[PDB]
Amino acid sequence: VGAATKKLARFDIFKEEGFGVFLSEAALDISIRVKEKSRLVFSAGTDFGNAEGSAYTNAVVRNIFGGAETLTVNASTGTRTRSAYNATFSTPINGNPDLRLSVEALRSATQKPWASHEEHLTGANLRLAWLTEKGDTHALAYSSVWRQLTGLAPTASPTVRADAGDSLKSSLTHTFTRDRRDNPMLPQSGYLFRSVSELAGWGPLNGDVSFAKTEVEASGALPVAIKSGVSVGGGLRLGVLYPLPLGYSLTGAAQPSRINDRFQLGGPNDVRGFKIGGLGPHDGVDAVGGDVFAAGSVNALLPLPRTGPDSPLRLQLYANAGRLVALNSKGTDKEGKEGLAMDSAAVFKGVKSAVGKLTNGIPSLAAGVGLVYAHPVARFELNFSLPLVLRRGEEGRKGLQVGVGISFL
Amino acid sequence: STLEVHGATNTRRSLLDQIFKPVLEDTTTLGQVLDRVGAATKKLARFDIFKEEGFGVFLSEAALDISIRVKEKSRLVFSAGTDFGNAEGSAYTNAVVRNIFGGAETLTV
Amino acid sequence: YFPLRIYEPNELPERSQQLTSGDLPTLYVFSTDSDARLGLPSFNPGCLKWQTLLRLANLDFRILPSTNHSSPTGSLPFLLPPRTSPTASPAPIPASGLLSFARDLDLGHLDADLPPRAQAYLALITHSLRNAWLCALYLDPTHDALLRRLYVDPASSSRAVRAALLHQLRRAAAEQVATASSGGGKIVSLAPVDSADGIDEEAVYRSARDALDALASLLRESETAWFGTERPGSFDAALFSYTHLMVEYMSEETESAKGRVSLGRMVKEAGNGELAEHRERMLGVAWPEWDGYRR
Amino acid sequence: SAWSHPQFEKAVQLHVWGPAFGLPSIDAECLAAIAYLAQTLGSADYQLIQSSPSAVPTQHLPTLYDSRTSTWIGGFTSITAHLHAASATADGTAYTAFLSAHAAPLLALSLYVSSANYGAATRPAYSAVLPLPLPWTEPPAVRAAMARRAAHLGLSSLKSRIRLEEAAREVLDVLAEVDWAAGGGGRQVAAEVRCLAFGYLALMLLPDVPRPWLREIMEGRYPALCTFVRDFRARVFPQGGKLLPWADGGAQASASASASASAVALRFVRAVMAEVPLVGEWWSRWWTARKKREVLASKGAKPAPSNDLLLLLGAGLGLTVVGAGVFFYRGLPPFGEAVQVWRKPV
Amino acid sequence: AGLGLTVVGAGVFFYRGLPPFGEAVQVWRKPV
Repeated sequence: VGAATKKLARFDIFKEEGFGVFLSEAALDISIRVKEKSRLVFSAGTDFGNAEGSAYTNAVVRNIFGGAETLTVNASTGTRTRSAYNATFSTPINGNPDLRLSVEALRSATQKPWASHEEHLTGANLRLAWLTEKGDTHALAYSSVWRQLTGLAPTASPTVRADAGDSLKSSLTHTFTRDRRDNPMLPQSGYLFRSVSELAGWGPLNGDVSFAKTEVEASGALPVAIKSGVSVGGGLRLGVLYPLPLGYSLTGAAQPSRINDRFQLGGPNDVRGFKIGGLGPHDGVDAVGGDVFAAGSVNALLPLPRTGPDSPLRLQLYANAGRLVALNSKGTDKEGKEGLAMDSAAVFKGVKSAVGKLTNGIPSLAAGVGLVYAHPVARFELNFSLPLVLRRGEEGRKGLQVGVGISFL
Repeated sequence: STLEVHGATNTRRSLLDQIFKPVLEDTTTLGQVLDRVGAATKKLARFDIFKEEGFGVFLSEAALDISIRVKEKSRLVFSAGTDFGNAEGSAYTNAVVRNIFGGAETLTV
Repeated sequence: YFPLRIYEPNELPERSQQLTSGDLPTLYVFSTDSDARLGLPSFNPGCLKWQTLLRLANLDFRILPSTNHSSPTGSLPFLLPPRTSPTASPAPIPASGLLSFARDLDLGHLDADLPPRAQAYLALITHSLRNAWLCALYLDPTHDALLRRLYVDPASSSRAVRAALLHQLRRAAAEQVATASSGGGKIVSLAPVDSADGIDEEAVYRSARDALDALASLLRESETAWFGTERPGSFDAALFSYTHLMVEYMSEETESAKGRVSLGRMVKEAGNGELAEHRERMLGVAWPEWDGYRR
Repeated sequence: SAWSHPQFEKAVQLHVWGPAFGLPSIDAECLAAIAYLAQTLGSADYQLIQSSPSAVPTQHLPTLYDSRTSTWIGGFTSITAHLHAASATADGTAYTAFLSAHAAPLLALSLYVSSANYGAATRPAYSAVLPLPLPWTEPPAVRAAMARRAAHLGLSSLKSRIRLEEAAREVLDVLAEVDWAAGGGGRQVAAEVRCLAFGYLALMLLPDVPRPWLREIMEGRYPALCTFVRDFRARVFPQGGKLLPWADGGAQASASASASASAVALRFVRAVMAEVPLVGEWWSRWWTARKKREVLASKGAKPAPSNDLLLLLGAGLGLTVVGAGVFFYRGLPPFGEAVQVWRKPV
Repeated sequence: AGLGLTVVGAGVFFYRGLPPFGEAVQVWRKPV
């Protein structure tokens, strides 16, 4: 009945605190109790008079028929155009609370100050998230978006002036996470392999981008010796952005990636000791990303001496690293054809050479010291870092490196 | 000379006029400064449609030339946060439209 | 004093060194890749004017197609100087200073305050002919193939986005034709008349006909194949910007059943055909070698 | 699809705004039309019905309405096209275009963008010529329109005046050499252009305009302009315009037959329905399509029947939103009981 | 239907209510 009750709680429609299992030794006679989570929850607080529209709508219907669930978030600032949608619809496929499907349609308008522009996304994606009994978690999503770039207000750069159109990016991407760490918000003893692949427009997938994005993230952690929360850390990351032809082939012609698709490696969440978008093939001041990259870390996370195994507020002694290169061809005969159509051989040679450049020279090697606070929902770093080695034009940072979030190193 | 009321949007000109047409009517006694404009401004604030903090009175010694500023209080303010699942209905609606035509105002709780 | 080693700035990506390497300044006009390599005239007048003016100023440059979002301002036809350092950019030169950037011998007559009469006549070209072009292109449904294969299909190649872009362009054009009182500023609620149902085309068409006739009559008083001067100046370029595109794209002779002879016929038939010769003679100073015109 | 040219099947009554400035009307296009008719026709035939945008099927004010064929014509240029060496006509066309554009964006800077003026001298004039409930809705639409036309100058209410006087010079220096009303001097232009220029200038000059910058310029640097305006007004509009054949009674009694409480309520409710958050734009588009079809039918042709997809889609979106909002509020009845019991299979 | 319409129309009407009546700057002069 432990398996029964855990499988029951996995439905995410029963309130977490208070279940009860009452065994009446009458003449089994098991009696379970539950609480219901809730039903329709609403909020709509709007303001006006001036530019403020603050339409502020929220809605959650926890259970429509079975496990179904519709989230509907909204906003209207009156300054920004709108966020007219964010509408999810989750429902287990008739078999278990483990295999959960969800369908989401969105229309948001992000912002990217590090490569100065905005980006209007108005797609709608379909997701199918498994969960294996061993703890692993697979997922698989199909997303189709619009990706408009309309904010080149300052002197941005000749790079983004050349990549400021539209796209579709219909893609099919599959994550994977094996979580074996004791405290997910402050790893001390576990390990964490997480692999997120993605195939964009290719073969049956139609669009205007055609790549294959791979993003592997390992981990590690270990307390050594004299409950002594030593907690030696670890980390690593990798990645490649491989362009491909536009249909049902491997050999063809590929157009190099757009700024909408490259990686950006820096900031308090990925490699501390840098701007939010440092460590790139920078152009002027705007941070253009790259395709290949890497990472690293070596932590200590020692607790406050003479204080004891208190709440997890510990000193963080950590080195760091990072590298992020771009797909320069510069190795074949001139295309002859007008511009952006690389044959397969040139793309392969370019990515081989790029990975070759990844292993030439010491990467960046920051440092720091910070007071980690492991809240159950978030983690607060507050580091104070010192970037050792830079490439010219990577926007080093040296003050107080405040950071908040979930993903860290 | 003149009199400017900056920021006083969403309020009829006749409403402010009913107060400020006299303020200029009695303005000899020029050899010194006589500001009954205190009465004007207090009567203005008594409307309860101008935000209380920040009025300003800027006298530009140009060749009176009084310049008043105001802030607007607000317009339609809303809230509707409901809950269900059990006996709780908590329909919780609130609304305030601070200025419909002149000084009008509808509260709806 | 803490960063100990500095290593060779990071080798910009492939797009950003293939498109924007350059050696000579690159003007950004609406065009198609098959054309931009040849420097052939654009298909939007607001950019063909600037391209023609610059080519008259004997500036050496190339044109790359762009998409109206990548400009320091809203409208497109801006310019960028070449890179001086593989990671450093000069300032982007907006549309207004294109002539100031061009400075040879004498670049005064390309930009000089015209006699008052000429500023009165520029109103024809800038508002009457422009509303006529905007209407005939973005609203007349027999020009849907042109509008698509010129402004939409080069964008996205994803029909669900093509449709939205087409609708956006049509709304933004109808809002502009309904402002200038050539057709009419019908007054509706606190929002512009963004549809083809406030833009009655008889007024716009008749205004276009009269504008062309007035210009053709003015050109006959100069006796020097230009508008009063010796070498084509700003006015001739502004005129060409429209009298060409109204010939290459809207000279479809069909028309006899619907009446309302299409623009290119009026353009070539203005006065006694003086605007046609004027265009065919501006092609002969700007593009001394190009052919293929007259459709 | 209501974004294309419309498909087809195979004793005038000049509606204008009210006088409202010491002139026969306002909205210089209207005054131009009324002066042209007063010069051309004779006080026997036309009727000068006072009106409003929502009172006509064209939605465009200086609107003629013939009696013999019952056709609506809008705009000043279309009207003067109706009711009818070469450098004369050439310059006529040139200055007609130059007044319609680049001279109207000035009469907006004054009187519609300068909030010290629109509210002290204009909104009274609009409220003085409209039925009771409307002025809450129509004058703001007119102001938004003239403000949009006033852009493409880059100027708004912000020494921020010398540039304004420069902007005004940049137009009057061209309007000055016209030699408008003279038997000698510069160049003759036309009747229908001279009247248009009078309309525009006389609204540039004659208002009271608490914060004036057009009066000062036009009276300081331009003698011929003010001379022309004053002489024209004193010649064709003696006594401010009481000799013009308005409707049955004159100024106010003109917009009496077309201003029943029902019709005025309809005007108001239409102008406010066009503002609802979601169905507003679609309703406005369907309405404008219907009115354009009506005008086209009146002119003598037969349009395409209709495409009700616009209002159908607007109503469908509104209904979908409200029905989804109401449905989940007290949604479907509950599916599960308080106690559910299983037994041991035997 | 009348009650439903009244409620929804009042709710929609005051949301983006009537156009504003007062300008940013309003100016009086000295009577002469």
